Amino acid sequence: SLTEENAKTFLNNFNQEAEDLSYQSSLASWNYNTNITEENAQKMSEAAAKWSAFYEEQSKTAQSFSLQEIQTPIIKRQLQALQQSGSSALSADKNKQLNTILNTMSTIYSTGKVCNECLLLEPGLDEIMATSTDYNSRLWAWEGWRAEVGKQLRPLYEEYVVLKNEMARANNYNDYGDYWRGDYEAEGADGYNYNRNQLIEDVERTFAEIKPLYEHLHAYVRRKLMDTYPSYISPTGCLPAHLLGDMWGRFWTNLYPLTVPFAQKPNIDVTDAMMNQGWDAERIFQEAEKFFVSVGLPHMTQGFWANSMLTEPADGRKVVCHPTAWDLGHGDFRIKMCTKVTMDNFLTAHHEMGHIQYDMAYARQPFLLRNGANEGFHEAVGEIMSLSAATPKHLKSIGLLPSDFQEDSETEINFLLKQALTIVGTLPFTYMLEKWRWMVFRGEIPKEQWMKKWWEMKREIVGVVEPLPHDETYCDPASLFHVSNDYSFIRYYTRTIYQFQFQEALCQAAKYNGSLHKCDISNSTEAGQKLLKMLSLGNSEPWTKALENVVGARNMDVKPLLNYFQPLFDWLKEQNRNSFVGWNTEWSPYAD
Amino acid sequence: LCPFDEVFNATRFASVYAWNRKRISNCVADYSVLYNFAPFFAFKCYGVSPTKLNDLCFTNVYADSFVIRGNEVSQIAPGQTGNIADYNYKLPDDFTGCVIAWNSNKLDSKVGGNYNYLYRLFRKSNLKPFERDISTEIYQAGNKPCNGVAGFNCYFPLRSYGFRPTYGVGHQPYRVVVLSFELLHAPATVCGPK
Ligand SMILES: *[C@@H]1O[C@H](CO)[C@@H](O[C@@H]2O[C@H](CO)[C@@H](O)[C@H](O)[C@H]2NC(C)=O)[C@H](O)[C@H]1NC(C)=O
Ligand SMILES: *[C@@H]1O[C@H](CO)[C@@H](O)[C@H](O)[C@H]1NC(C)=O
Ligand SMILES: *[C@@H]1O[C@H](CO)[C@@H](O)[C@H](O)[C@H]1NC(C)=O
Ligand SMILES: [Zn+2]
Repeated sequence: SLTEENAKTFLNNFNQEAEDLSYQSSLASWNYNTNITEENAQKMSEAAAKWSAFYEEQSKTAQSFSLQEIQTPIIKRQLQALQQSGSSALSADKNKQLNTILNTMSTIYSTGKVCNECLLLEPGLDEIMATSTDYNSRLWAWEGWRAEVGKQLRPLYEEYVVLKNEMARANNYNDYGDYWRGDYEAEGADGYNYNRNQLIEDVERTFAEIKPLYEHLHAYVRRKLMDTYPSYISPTGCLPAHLLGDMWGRFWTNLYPLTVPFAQKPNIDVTDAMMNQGWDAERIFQEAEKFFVSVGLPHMTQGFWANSMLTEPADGRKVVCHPTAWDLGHGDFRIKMCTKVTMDNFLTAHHEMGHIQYDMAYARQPFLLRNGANEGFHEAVGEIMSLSAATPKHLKSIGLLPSDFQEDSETEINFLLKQALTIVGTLPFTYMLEKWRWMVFRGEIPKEQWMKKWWEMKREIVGVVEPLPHDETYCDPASLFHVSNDYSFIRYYTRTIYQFQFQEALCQAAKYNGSLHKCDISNSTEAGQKLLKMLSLGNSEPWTKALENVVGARNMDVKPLLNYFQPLFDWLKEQNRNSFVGWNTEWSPYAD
Repeated sequence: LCPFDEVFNATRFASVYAWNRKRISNCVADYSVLYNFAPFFAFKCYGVSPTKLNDLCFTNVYADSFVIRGNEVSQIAPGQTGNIADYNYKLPDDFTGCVIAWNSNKLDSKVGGNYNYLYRLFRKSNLKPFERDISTEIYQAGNKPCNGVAGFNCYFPLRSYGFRPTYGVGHQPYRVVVLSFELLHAPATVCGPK
């Protein structure tokens, strides 16, 4: 007669129907991705529409069971994971307006072009911003892009912000930022309870420890770019936005040829060594499976080698040609990847297989709990595998590097620098963008000071100065893919923290004596059973307990990150002696 | 010869709730024919030994066949509980017999979906040893009196299996036969070979 058993029966029925409906939707999506045709796309759209209708109907039906009466913790968590409506809280007119605005912004971003050559975003602009080193050749493209796309998305984004705030207030939230920070909200005991507002106090706190390392890296990059840009870089100033190897500056990996510690000793590439031995895609996947089994993880399913498309099809099928790990359900785990015999694809195969091993762990949990702890956890389990499989010690065990090779100091320094140009350089930009979006959604930044505050934060957090003045008529934040299209961006910072946390926790458990970046979890069954303790929980427990089961801490920790680049930190501190670490927020390339 | 071939090498097996029961009496029971039906996922005999089965004689040998999922094969055992051996087919505690189970993905899986096999998920109370329930009445979950329609607090008890070849190893169709031996005071007419 109690509502607890009724809610349990309702959840059982919902899971029983979802394990079939979502499975059919995933199967339709996979069939569409295999051979992109007009009929498969229609089938996928119909399946997705049916699944969304069923989910919203069940959510409207599940809101009649308040969580105060539910005593069982897992049942309450399953009911909470379903009662969340989302965009359905708004009326029909507001929902249609928001959908039309989102589609228009996506179409403008996808069909954007910059001409005074006449190219588009991905074909010509990306290659120019990545490879070209001329000042004007990058400045004109950057200015044209952030003047066309920004001014075309600003009036739509102004209404998009208001519509998202209304949608958030309709879902018992306050702003869109608080709604996006709801994924990190945990519930449990007195020590396993996390709040949304507590996250803002931590993301900043975690940024203070990575500030000296980022300042040293920025000073080193500036000193190395002073050569190629003599009359465009100040000794005590910031760096232009169009001289960061990217249109926005998210990844500084394109600056490796210009910022290299030792050019006389290039990085280690096993492409030719893999081609000489006659390997292929199936060999790479078998080696990845052996690596994942050596650490003490469950074995791959038989369907993974039959139903999954590991190599590019020669039958004329048009695939999107990008790595993806699909979990259709009922024990169906596949990988769709444009796999080749290259080294980057070799590492991506181990990266994507980590997501599969994660999906094969929480399969025993109910359907409403078959997901990672948070948005920064699922992508953190596969990333640590590449960090352990891309070490010079693991390559010699498999047979890619001969036994006569020895680890050199200059090569390790170059590798650490190349990894910091991609992992450390993306944290300040992400933090600044997330803080800006939070303060804009929260109404703290007036709509007449968006660009001013954006470029002011570009100088204090990331240390980037604009080469030309941009008033409030533009919208440069909206020029990013994650900002234009509705998507979260704080997940990358949490992922970057959690990957180093997991790496340290799994390397200290195997009693390894050496550098953190040279760890090797192979031939260590204790490092797999300890990681499986968290992978088998998924979303049935708060993320604090899942993090404590691995590293012991119940919050983010930046100390493992500083220990990963400690030799690189010391090298940068020793090389940046004859310079000023930092940047003044007054220099401007456009000003005389 | 007892018709053991028509039980294991049948053409179409029944559902789990409507488990097909066959009585075996007045025939020589060759317990060596059970083998040869592929590597079996399970050949677990309770209370008896699989070797000395030809050294005894029982009065009646009831054969109960049904198709279930792969993760639910362990639930067909005395004492264990779950979702199959609670409302569909429950085994006695003091069960002296043999449970055989083998995969049948090649025969009982369709690309579009084999929705012919049903299973009972909701019921008022658990079943008794060797009890069958074939009712299709709406499960009255809440106090709201259901009127034959489905919806809130009124769910259908019989659900369908989405058997497809694309499944893994735990959700493929698995055929399970249960041979239960009876030793009543009646004279034994089912002996082994000679
Ligand atoms: C190219 O795409 C078409 C989709 O129209 C595929 O045709 C389907 O193939 C699957 C698997 O055999 C089945 O659903 C049907 O045979 C086809 N469906 C329809 C609606 O016609 C075709 O197989 C793809 N090409 C290749 C080489 O796989
Ligand atoms: C790891 O184990 C494999 C086989 O178990 C063995 O061939 C290899 O030499 C081992 N590596 C180390 C470093 O012990
Ligand atoms: C089952 O019957 C078929 C057809 O009668 C036959 O081909 C097959 O060999 C039989 N199985 C066994 C194990 O004998
Ligand atoms: Zn990815």
